[PDB]
Amino acid sequence: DSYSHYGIHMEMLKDCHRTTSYRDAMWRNAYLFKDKVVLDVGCGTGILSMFAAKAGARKVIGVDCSTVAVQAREIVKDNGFEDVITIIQGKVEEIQLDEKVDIIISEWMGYFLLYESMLNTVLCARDNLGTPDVKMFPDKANMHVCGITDEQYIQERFNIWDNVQGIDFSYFKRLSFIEPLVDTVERSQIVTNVAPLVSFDINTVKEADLSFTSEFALEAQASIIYVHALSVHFDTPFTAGHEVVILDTTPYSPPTHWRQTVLYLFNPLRMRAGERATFRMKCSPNALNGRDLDISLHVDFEGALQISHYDQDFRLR
Amino acid sequence: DSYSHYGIHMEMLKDCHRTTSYRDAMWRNAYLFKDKVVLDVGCGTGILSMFAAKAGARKVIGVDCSTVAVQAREIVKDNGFEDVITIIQGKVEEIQLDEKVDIIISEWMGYFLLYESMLNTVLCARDNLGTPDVKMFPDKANMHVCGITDEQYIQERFNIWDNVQGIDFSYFKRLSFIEPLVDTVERSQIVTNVAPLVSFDINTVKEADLSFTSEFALEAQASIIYVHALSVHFDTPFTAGHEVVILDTTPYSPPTHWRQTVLYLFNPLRMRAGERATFRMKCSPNALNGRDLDISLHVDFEGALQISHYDQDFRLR
Amino acid sequence: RISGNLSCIHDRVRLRAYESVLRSIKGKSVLHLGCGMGLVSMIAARSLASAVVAVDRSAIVDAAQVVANKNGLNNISFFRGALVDVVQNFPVRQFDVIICEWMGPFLINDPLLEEALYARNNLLASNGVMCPDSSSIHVVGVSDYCFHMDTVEFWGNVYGFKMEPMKALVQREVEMCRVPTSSIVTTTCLAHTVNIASINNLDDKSSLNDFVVPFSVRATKDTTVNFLTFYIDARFTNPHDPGANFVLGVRPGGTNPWTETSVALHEPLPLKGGEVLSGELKVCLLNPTRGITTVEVTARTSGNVVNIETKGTYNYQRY
Amino acid sequence: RISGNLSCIHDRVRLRAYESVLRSIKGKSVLHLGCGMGLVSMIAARSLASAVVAVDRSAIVDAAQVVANKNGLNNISFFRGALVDVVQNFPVRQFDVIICEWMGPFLINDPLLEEALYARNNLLASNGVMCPDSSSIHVVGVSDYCFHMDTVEFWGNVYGFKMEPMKALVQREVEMCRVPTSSIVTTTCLAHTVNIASINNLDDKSSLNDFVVPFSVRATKDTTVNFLTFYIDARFTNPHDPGANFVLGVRPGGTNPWTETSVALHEPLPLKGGEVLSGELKVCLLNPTRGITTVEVTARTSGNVVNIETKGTYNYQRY
Ligand SMILES: Nc1ncnc2c1ncn2[C@@H]1O[C@H](CSCC[C@H](N)C(=O)O)[C@@H](O)[C@H]1O
Ligand SMILES: Nc1ncnc2c1ncn2[C@@H]1O[C@H](CSCC[C@H](N)C(=O)O)[C@@H](O)[C@H]1O
Repeated sequence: DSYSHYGIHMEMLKDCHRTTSYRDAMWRNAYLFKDKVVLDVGCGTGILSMFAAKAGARKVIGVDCSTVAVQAREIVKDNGFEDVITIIQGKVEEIQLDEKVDIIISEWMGYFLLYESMLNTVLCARDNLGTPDVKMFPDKANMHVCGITDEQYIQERFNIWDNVQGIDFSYFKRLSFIEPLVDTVERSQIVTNVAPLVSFDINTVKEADLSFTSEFALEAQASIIYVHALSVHFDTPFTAGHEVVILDTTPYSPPTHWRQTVLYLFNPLRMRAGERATFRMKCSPNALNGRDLDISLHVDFEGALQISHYDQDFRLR
Repeated sequence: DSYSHYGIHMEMLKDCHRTTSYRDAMWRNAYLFKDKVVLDVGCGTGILSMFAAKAGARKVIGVDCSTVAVQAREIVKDNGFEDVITIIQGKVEEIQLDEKVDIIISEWMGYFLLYESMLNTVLCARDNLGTPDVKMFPDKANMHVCGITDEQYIQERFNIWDNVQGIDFSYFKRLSFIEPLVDTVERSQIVTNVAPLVSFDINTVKEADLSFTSEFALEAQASIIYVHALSVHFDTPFTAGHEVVILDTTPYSPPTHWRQTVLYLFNPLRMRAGERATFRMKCSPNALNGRDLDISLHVDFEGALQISHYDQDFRLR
Repeated sequence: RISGNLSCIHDRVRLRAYESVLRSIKGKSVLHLGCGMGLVSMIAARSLASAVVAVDRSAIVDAAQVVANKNGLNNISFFRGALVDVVQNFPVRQFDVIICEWMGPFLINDPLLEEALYARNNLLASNGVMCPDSSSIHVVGVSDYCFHMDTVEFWGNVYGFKMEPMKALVQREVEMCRVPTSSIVTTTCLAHTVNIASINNLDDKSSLNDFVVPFSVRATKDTTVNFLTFYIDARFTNPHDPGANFVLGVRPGGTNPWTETSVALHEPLPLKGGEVLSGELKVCLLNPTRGITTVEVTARTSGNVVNIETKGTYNYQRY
Repeated sequence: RISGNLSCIHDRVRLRAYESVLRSIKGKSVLHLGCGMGLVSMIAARSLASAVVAVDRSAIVDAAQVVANKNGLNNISFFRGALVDVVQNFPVRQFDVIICEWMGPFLINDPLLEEALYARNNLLASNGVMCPDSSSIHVVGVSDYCFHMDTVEFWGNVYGFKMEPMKALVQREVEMCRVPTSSIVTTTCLAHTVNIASINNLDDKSSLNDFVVPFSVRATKDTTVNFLTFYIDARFTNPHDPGANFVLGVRPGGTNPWTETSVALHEPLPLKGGEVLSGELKVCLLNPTRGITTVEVTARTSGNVVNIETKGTYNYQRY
């Protein structure tokens, strides 16, 4: 309900790549919207509903359980879409519509793609509100991972707790490893190939599939190569249309407001160019808190400089 | 009359510095506009009239002699300024208003500040249409000049005519020196201090003052420095208000659509850091052809490598 | 959660201030309300304080307790939750020193104040002191045309669509954000002061500390003020220990103990150098527990450029 | 005005072509309409042609005459103004070779054609030739979503204001501008051809050369065509001297003898690779002297992605 404040909506709208990705996904495939019913799951200020209307949609339904719906309804009216866009204030799970919707647009992605994400809501809408062939915008979500060197934050965010005014706060250091960091990873930090973490087809994925296992390998590239953390990013291709548009949060692109998610390894990997390290990651919703993420990470690395096979856990809360 | 076509208006509107200079000049001095009558001489698309309206003007009057005024009248209505902005289609010289206007805004500047400029139209509006204390936007105009090296164009625009397919086109080379070049001068070319060419107070200047004489000196700065040409630019300060804004076409700022005017010297000046070359420029509208500019230039340079006292004529047509 | 406490360990100003207070703390009991990570709480315990009861609502105190246990500190106990819900479990219930930063962005609207007053009336010994004990609010004029353009006019057009309704949401909100020095264009004016011994209780009515005070600043240069910014300072004056006094001072444009709050003036105020910007600040606390506050501001020029007066009501919330 | 002739001296394609024609010109008379700077004219005069009469409206001919006089070429004479206004003073009025690029961006909309036809009917010898004698127009589908965004959607909001009325002015204007190779996404269709010997006169009516021709291209890849682009070529075939023939060919995305023109389709046409984009091109000359032209296009997909047909009228002017 913090979306009733203007700061978050401004941040998202000033995220040019994000908003233009949705816009161009619809406008480069406007033929897909002619005479169609569009559901904007979490319409916020209404921006995506208006992109859909401007793309040629017959009817757009922006739903948002925040008070921003009020402002959205007014914005929709101020630009002449009053008779095309309808703004409902309420939860998408607790609302019912006249027709089944042909297209579902939504910026459901959270940090790490799934933390505090509305994906469960979008899937609920897809199943209960969407036609059997309802088209998803985006309809694909791919998470990728790569190793990074981060001497700066290892010294300023972890080792800083070793001594604080002559007191040992090592316990704070150990607790820092549990919580991933949402921040921007610079290209210069990537010391590893980007490997596929996991892929979801939003047309077919089920909530149970979001609790995923992934086995990926990371190869050191370009003389001691330190993998201090794993940078996790995602992209959401809009493959529903003839022209493919891809929203990308990769560090190789300018930062979005999702930036990147950094899982700091309890034991950094000391690799050399060409050596490979295997990883097994399990992500699942937190048992007690539904919207928190438990991440289990198995690191198996054997190289000329280190041999480490350990299990580490993270909790995004 | 080519302003009935969209290209020129897009060029000017996509000129961010020009448009935001007028925008800010008004919105940082909105107190000057409250309950005031504004005249937008040459409103074009109406952009400046709407800036004035948002600044709080009681009444704005945009005049334009081209067909664009039709679109302007529709634009002002599309944004709700119908009851504040009135769009007149016609020459400002040939129209008369009920009240005397308190403020006159206009982008009258051309290449070289005065080539095909509406300055005479603005002075006519200042005298006949505005109150005795009418405020000008911009109310000042300042031209500056500096010497530049341009070996590239000296070889591709002048010396290339020496022999063309076995034919001596040297006459074309001699004629090329008559025609100023409207192009972007990069900082790399400036080998001279920016000197004041001439200044105009739009509150008091008369048409006779626009046929101006200027005596300016140019000093080389930082091998042998060639002054192949003189780069002339201008700036129009908005000093009518408490907050001063300055529209600037200097080559030390990103290019505007005015770029810079390059007067190529028939005899380049061979200088080195410190040496001083004096110039006397007389700019006046061509006796017969009114809207073409005749530029007489007397170059007097005495240095260790050259001694030249010559007169050159340029025709901006 | 751990990263959120880094700002505390790098807060050199607070550390030297509360260190000056914790000199004479040996043998005295300490109640630390809003202890956070408990750094000052543990420093007090390390200063051989008889007993240290540290309270906060965030889970960090649990980690703080662990750290305390792992450092040999045996005279300190942490409690998670609101004071009212933990006093019943308190080992001791009369304290000689009560450390609590009860001052909000407008002096009276920090939810911790409700707890400080409880500690003042029930948990403070007869000769006990409270730290800090006073807080003043300072007003300055700010000129940031580009910020207004990027937060207000930005909604004029968003990818081709007008979002005028959002402008209201921007101008009705008190902005807590560091303001650059280049945007400070007036002198500073101390408008009001509150002292914990005089602050009225809020259990019956939340308005018993609301105040209306004038202010006046002088433009440091020809400018146009379109924001008013409010800085909070804190003072601790101990008559029994005069040397242990401190001041968490205010320096607009620089590092301050609290992030200043700003309000956007609905009509900019153009000023000449030296011209007086006069005004009035009205602060009303509506909900002590959530810090819900209304801030009514009147501000005017002196007429050198133009006579303008502008009013505005702004809303601040802690929780 | 002098700089405008640099393109000519660097145009090696035209240069070697017309040189091939001016080999056998010794002893023959030449009329160069639209001579510009007169480079080809002087190359013909230097080839010991009996007489060379070069005409053009721009003052550059005066400069050209100076050059000709300073290079010893006395068998050449330049005339400024419209052909009809200068034939009165021509030394000879029957020519063996008439060089004139009479072809416009749509084959029939160049004002110089009105002079070419006059020369064909009055100033051409019995066995004289006209160079070039044929011209064809080629159609290609173009995909440039960003150009549409920058030129049409740009007016969606300009500094906070909506300038919708301008969008129309953009989409009804034939744009003359080179199209990048990356935006060429279909084959090339030679849609129409005109020969100077077959072109009808324009003195009475201006519509005697308007043409309506079909076109069909195949998408080179999955794409969405939102622009149609038109390229012009020229050909000279001399039956008496077959070896001197030439072709001012065309290559979309690369250098060409004329800058292509483009029209913005009002509805994009999504195509799969290899899909056929079919359509119809209608060109109408309204004002020969000013080259005012209307260009109507119908363009449709084959349905592999979606059946869409779009139509549009566009305006072109020379002067
Ligand atoms: N379960 C739920 N049902 C309906 N709306 C929800 C929801 N959970 C979150 N939301 C709303 O969905 C929005 C997602 S963020 C809004 C993004 C917006 N489309 C833009 O691009 O600017 C939030 O404003 C929130 O209020
Ligand atoms: N003598 C004259 N009287 C009235 N209008 C004139 C004029 N000379 C030129 N104009 C008009 O003035 C305009 C100047 S350019 C328009 C700039 C406009 N303010 C903008 O920022 O978009 C042209 O559109 C032209 O049509």
